[PDB]
Amino acid sequence: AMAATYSARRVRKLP
Amino acid sequence: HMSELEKAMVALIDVFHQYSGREGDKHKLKKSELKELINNELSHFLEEIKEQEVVDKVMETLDNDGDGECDFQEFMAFVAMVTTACHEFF
Amino acid sequence: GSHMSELEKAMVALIDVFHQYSGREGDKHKLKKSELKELINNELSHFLEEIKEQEVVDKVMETLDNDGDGECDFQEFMAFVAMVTTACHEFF
Ligand SMILES: [Ca+2]
Ligand SMILES: [Ca+2]
Ligand SMILES: [Ca+2]
Ligand SMILES: [Ca+2]
Repeated sequence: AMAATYSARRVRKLP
Repeated sequence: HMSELEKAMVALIDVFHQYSGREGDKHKLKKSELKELINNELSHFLEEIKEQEVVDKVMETLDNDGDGECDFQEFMAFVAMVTTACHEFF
Repeated sequence: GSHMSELEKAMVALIDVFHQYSGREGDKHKLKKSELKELINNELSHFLEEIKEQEVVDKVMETLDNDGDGECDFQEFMAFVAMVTTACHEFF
């Protein structure tokens, strides 16, 4: 705690 | 018997779907949905958003295809950013 | 709300699984090809096909590694997670 606005294949047969 | 990492990924999909679905385009976060997302679901990592100026600045950083909204891929980049910063206090 | 959100606990879990595996061999803050493989085969065993060929883990590490040290730091691992999650998403 804390921060603020700073701002800098495959897969398969599945369910 | 799904793993913690896999559950976490799925929670990422779920929270995006919860907020993107509220208004307008059900598959994208407009400014108002993004603000609510941050204030309701990231209240321990980000300071609350109170100013339109702040919403504006955040969305602009996240919006990489220039349509004024945050799709899923742009949201993942956002989650990557946030998680990585936090990572420095772990 | 005041409870840790599902989102905030997802992020934490990402940090924990990385640190769980990055701490194993060598640099405790990076994943050598060795540690990345175990992560994938053990923690993504429902989303990604198990890796048992060395050429695969090499190529995955090649694509993940952008600062060019032959290992995956946390920033690079978040990119990996982003990609995989995106793929599972396109399941509507
Ligand atoms: Ca929407
Ligand atoms: Ca956009
Ligand atoms: Ca290591
Ligand atoms: Ca690297």
